[PDB]
Formats: sequence, structure tokens, C-alpha cells
Amino acid sequence: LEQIFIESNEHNSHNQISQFRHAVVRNKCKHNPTLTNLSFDTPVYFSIDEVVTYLENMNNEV
Amino acid sequence: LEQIFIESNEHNSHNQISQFRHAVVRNKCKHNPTLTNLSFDTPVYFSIDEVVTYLENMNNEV
Repeated sequence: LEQIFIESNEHNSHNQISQFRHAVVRNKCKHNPTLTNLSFDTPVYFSIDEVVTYLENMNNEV
Repeated sequence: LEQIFIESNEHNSHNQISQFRHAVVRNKCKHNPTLTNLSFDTPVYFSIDEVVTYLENMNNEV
């Protein structure tokens, strides 16, 4: 995932990856509610455009 | 600072590090009001016990 969607030139790459994973996990959860113990590395369906929207909102926040 | 206060065998690093930085920068800006454009690496006074207080408080939130 990271090697696809990201390049680590971001000095603050930490602060980016954190939110990336947070949003991924929440999307997994709400898209598959019957289960638990979800994690970044879990193979279940989840959306992408929603993650992007989430990040936009985070970036244009007041 | 990292090599001193931290070990790298924890993947929560992507969050621990960011919060540690934020706290350090805030204390720096606090004890040195006059100046600006500060950052993590600026060589100026800053207490640390207060940083530990901050981390405890944050780890015990609800």
C-alpha cells in the first residue's frame, strides 16, 4: 500500500501515514461491521474515494 | 534526541514521534516568546519534565 500510494520524501511522512492508516481502518470497519480486531493489513473490502474526500476535508479545516 | 530518548522497536513511532515533536516545539515557543519561525531542531532552552507531564495527561484522557 505505502509503496504504491506514497513516496517517503515527506519529512513529516510520519504525520501523513498516521492519518492514512486511521482513515483506512475506519472505512474498513464501517464497510464490514460484523467483525472485530481489524488492522491496516487486513484483506477485506473498503473504499478509496472516501479516504480521499476525508483527507481533503482534513486539509481544508477551520 | 531520538537516539537518546527512544528506541525504534515500536511501530507506534509514527505517532509517538509526532507527538513528542509537537510537545517539544510548543515548550520551545513558550519559554522563548519573542522569537518565531522555530522548529524541532532549534537550539534554545526548554524544560522536559513538563513534556513528560503532557505525555502522561494525554495518555490518560477520556
